[PDB]
Amino acid sequence: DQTLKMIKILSGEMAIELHLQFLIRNNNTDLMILKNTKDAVRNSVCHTATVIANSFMHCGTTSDQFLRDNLEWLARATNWAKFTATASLGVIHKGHEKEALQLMATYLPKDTSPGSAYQEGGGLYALGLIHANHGGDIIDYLLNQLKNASNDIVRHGGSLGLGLAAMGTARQDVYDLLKTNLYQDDAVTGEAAGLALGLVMLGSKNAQAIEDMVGYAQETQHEKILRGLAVGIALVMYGRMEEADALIESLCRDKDPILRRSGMYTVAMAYCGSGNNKAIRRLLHVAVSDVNDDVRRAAVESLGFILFRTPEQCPSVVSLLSESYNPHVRYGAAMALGICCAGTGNKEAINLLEPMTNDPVNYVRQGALIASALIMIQQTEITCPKVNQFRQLYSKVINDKHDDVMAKFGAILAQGILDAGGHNVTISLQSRTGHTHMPSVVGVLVFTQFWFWFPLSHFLSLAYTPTCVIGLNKDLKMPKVQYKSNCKPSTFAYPAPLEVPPEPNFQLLDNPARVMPAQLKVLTMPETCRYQPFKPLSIGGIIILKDT
Amino acid sequence: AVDTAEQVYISSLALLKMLKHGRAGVPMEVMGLMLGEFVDDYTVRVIDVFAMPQSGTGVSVEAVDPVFQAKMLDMLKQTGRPEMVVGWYHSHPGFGCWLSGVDINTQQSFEALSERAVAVVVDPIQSVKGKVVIDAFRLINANMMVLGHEPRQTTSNLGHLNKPSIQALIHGLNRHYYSITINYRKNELEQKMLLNLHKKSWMEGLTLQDYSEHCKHNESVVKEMLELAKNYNKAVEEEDKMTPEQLAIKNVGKQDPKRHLEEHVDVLMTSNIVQCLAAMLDTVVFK
Amino acid sequence: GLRQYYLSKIEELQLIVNDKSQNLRRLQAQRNELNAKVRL
Amino acid sequence: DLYSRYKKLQQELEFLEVQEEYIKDEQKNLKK
Amino acid sequence: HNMSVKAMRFPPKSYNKDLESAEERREREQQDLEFAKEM
Ligand SMILES: [Zn+2]
Repeated sequence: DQTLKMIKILSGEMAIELHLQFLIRNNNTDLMILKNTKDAVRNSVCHTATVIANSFMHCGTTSDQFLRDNLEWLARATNWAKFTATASLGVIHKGHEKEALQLMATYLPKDTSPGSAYQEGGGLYALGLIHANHGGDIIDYLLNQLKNASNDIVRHGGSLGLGLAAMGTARQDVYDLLKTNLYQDDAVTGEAAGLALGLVMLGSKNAQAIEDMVGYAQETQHEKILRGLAVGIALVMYGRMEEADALIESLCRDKDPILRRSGMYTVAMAYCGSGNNKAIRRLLHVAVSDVNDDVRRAAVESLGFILFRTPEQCPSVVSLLSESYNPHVRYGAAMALGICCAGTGNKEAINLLEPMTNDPVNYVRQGALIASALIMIQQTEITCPKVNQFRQLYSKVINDKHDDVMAKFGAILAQGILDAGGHNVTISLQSRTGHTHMPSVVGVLVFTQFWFWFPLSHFLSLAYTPTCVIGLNKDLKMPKVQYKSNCKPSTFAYPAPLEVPPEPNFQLLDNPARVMPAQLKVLTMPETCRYQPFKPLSIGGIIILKDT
Repeated sequence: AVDTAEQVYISSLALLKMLKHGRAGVPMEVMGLMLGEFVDDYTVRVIDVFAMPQSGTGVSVEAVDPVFQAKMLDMLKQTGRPEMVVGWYHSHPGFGCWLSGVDINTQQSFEALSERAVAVVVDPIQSVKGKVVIDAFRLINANMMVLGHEPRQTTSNLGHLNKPSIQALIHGLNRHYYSITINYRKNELEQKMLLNLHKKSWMEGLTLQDYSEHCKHNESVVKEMLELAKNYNKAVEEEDKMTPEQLAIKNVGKQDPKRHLEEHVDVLMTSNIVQCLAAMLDTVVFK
Repeated sequence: GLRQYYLSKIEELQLIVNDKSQNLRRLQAQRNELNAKVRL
Repeated sequence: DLYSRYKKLQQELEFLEVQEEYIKDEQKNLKK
Repeated sequence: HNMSVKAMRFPPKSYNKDLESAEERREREQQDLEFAKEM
């Protein structure tokens, strides 16, 4: 009703559990792939790589069999891979209130009490992963446990998951234990405090809190505390276009390379998608003048974030920088492509990324594979032929013995990136309205910083967005529509695994039906059905389907 | 455990101590002590280094006298400020950097004292400007090598950034010790007072530079510049001839007039114009 | 008035395109030789 | 369309202006 | 002199790849260096 209307449209659950319905009904994944990557048994990053890869390709589908296949190779690596193990569960159970506490009923920190306070500590991380942008009992339940706990072995998970659930909410309550979390004088609380300290104050420009943060990041001696805040003071200002330039000028004026880097980020967030002359002069000049490599890499990775609106311009400027003398600019160049053109199958950008795996530096070979994953998600051989040209390539590098673990790390990560959600989720830094999707923007921005923390780029679940229509007539009732398409039916290709031990263009589609955004224009309206949509079917998502 | 993201900070003075004491007695493996604040599980900040005199003749590492470092530890205690010994070093002179069997013994005598002691190798020959070459190390347990288990549990893309040298790879490299990425701490308080003081003329360009011999030296370049230009009237004429790659390999026995010419044009040019302008300012300034 | 007003903007701008693009094409190859010298 | 034919064409004059200054910076930086 | 500089920088064109050395020879150098390190 109109009384129920605030719950229907403001809690917005009938896209949460209904896209969750689309995930639990639509699942096109493989066991054989992780059987092929199972062979790489060594105590390197590989364990965390696989157990983050299946979480990448099983976002929100609640499928526990790639973990429940074993316990030994799962819990083989220790002391942070169990923290990553309890991290990876909430992405699998993303967007679902019920199967959060009850499946982690083993994994509460007070039930079994093993010698791993990480396996039991990092649960609230994953609870924040499930209930990001859903502030409820997650706030005070994930807050009063943080009033009294151990040191920063559970406080990382509760802090990150807590600020993640309270992301962009301006809450004094979490701001209190974020104050005393900030003033611990502890090194290991830096990622715990400086991240959520910005997360709860997204776009707030609370200049007293800015003065607290940059006033705090000028005297300590540890660097992780100088890094989480270096993300947070970027995060507090968002889309301002002029309202930070004195502060950007201050941070770039400072001698601290980490703080200049943080200014790079901050100017990367105050200019999202806006092709401004004011940002692009200094920003590009900071990646040419400055002497630290980190600020050069963030300086060139600001470009897709400020210029994802027109993806035709970043291949024109960054290919000029693919051949720099340093592999740092050669690396953030490739990730600048990977953040700019990731929504499209840009044949020119793939053409740029073709020799980027050839370079004699391991990490630019790596980020070549990450950007190569981001350019072609949900694209099957007809948007661009390079898809299966690279499917053999990720196997080609992952099945070598003589490569680097870092070299194959972008491939094993790029698997779960490339086949994410059973070809049902996608990245979108952009709504159809023209408005950008700022949790996806935060997800890719935080996703950049796997240099200094590995489950830091586990924050990618906010970028995974559907490509699916939903037909609907009431608040709840499914109709039964079957419309088709008109154009070439080979666009509708699937992964179709091989499993080694006369052309219909009428793709009949139900209500929870996946459809490519390129395939939104090639479909056919239902004209002979009893149900006929009152909205012109241009966007997917969810619509009213009027019973005629 | 560690995450191969240890990130040793050092100094701006200890590098100078290492190159000076490592250079003065350079063919013998000299050594000494390291002295700084031991910050958290990841990082360490070694602010000071004092060296130790040797035991006798012989290329090795001698020994350590706790009488001597007990006293020297207290000289700065009652004069400057207290610090803590954190590491130590020696000097592979013109070798590169690794751990010898003698090095790993005296390391092993130090890690039992403090588990996060630091081995440091200076190489004061193969350094020129941008290649200082230190690569601080520390032992890994061979027990886990017997276990066949991989230590050090990478949680950060910070370790595998520098590729190891092939000679240390021949040595104990990855079976007995690990590398540590390091960097330096500096400030404009130092940067200005070393930049503004290293190469400074005083009033020298406000002179006239041997005013008889200026024009005489000008003659003393132009005179052979004539015959060198005659060789430029010799070397052009074998073009419209054999290929310029043969006109590249073929010119490795005898001089060319081209590059040798444009050298002397520059030398005469900048030699003259400075003496001209510097000659003419003093006419205004002095009366 | 859009003929004699609006179309006259296009004939002007293209002349700046044709030579500033050309100066750019000279200038970036002028980088590129030096860059190959550096990495070589 | 006729109206975008000038807006999008001055747009790449703004966008085009930066790069000559950019390679002007690289021209000395690769020397140094 | 300066006009003889300005109207002669055209040449640098056409040719576009300065390869570092190779890829497969870099891999074989890693294999032979791995055998010298094993020796
Ligand atoms: Zn030695």
